[PDB]
Amino acid sequence: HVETFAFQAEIAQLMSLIINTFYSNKEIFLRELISNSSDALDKIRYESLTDPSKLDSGKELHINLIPNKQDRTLTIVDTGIGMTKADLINNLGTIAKSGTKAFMEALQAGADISMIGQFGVGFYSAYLVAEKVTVITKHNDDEQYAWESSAGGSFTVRTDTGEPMGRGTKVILHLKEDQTEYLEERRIKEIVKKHSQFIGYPITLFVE
Amino acid sequence: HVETFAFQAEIAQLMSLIINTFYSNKEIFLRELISNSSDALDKIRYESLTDPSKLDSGKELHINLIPNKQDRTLTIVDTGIGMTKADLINNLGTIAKSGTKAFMEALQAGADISMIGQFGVGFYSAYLVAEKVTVITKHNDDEQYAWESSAGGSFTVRTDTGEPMGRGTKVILHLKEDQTEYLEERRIKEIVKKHSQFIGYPITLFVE
Ligand SMILES: COC(=O)c1c(-c2ccno2)n[nH]c1C
Ligand SMILES: COC(=O)c1c(-c2ccno2)n[nH]c1C
Ligand SMILES: [Mg+2]
Ligand SMILES: [Mg+2]
Repeated sequence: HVETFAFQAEIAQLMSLIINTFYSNKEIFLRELISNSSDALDKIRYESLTDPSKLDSGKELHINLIPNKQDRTLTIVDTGIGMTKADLINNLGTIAKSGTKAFMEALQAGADISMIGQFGVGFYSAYLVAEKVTVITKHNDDEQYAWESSAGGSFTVRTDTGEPMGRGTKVILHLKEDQTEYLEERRIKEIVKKHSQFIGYPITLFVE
Repeated sequence: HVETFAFQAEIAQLMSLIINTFYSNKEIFLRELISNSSDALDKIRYESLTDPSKLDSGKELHINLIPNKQDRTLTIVDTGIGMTKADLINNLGTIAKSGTKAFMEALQAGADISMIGQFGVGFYSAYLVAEKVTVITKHNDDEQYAWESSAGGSFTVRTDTGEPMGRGTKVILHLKEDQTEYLEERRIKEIVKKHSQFIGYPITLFVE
């Protein structure tokens, strides 16, 4: 059964600015997501140093970029640390609140949207290119969840019955109609090269 | 009683390159250290969301830059999550090993030293400006430690009998003789402005 939650007003605010503002340099969504994955692989790797059994849900620490033209999706998968239900519903909301206010103040000082990751709310750049985002995630301590928002002030969470994923986070981008350049192999390659060349984990770009 | 440890060969290697290479843009040591603190405050803040008693060792999450001309030291203090003894001796060594190899490969491709933080070995940029580094640190789960290295292949760790610090990390830079510009108020201000303007925690610069 699906639970529907309201975003705190400040996150709603941020998701609308990202959606409504004219800002043509949308491609940074991809370095933000890949950074987010890089951060989650670091946390699982570190944890596993003092508790090797934390890697029983999978030994490989890696990033996969999967485009799907027929579904119009670009999916970013990592086998990072994952998100618990509390993360999805309470924790990330709390943190994103003060990063949003800083990111908000910064813009009314002449910062721009590409700097969104310095404020720990990188994830929301997904709304530059996606009309809907679905996040499948599995943490060691909790069940597998599906989270979802087309923005407009609310999100849902359900327990996920799909393919079990071991441990990590899949971020599925349902791309806006004018944004299908990010399904193209040479375009994704160009962005990873330009913005993500030094990520400490293999990034595999799947072909269609 | 003081325990002396050898750095793994790869870290020794990196500490010598940093020390021996001609590279005039030394001021980035400060953004790397302040980033490291920012990362440690984030981890304590997050932990405390699911366990408020983690903040009993101190509620304030903040960065202090303290210069001392008579001691020739610049100290960076945070009240972040801290380092356990295992961190100091085993854990950070393990992580710094593969970040060093990537940072090493990157340079023999025309990357430069300012990019050291993308490889998770930012901390070692301290050796651009300091002949000796001392790190006092307190984690919730362990005792207070003093760690220390003038490089040359070894470091020491002892339990620290000094002023108890609550929780966090003080990084004390014993500056090389030609590097005292970083004791000057207007110089530190210039670097924080230039490289660290958007840190999510108050950074207080102490005067002498
Ligand atoms: C994986 O998605 C996220 O990172 C996320 C966030 C988030 C990440 C950073 N700030 O918020 N909130 N809610 C979700 C599902
Ligand atoms: C606070 O000092 C450090 O961050 C550190 C490190 C370190 C940080 C990042 N890589 O290594 N190793 N050993 C020490 C004492
Ligand atoms: Mg919210
Ligand atoms: Mg070592």
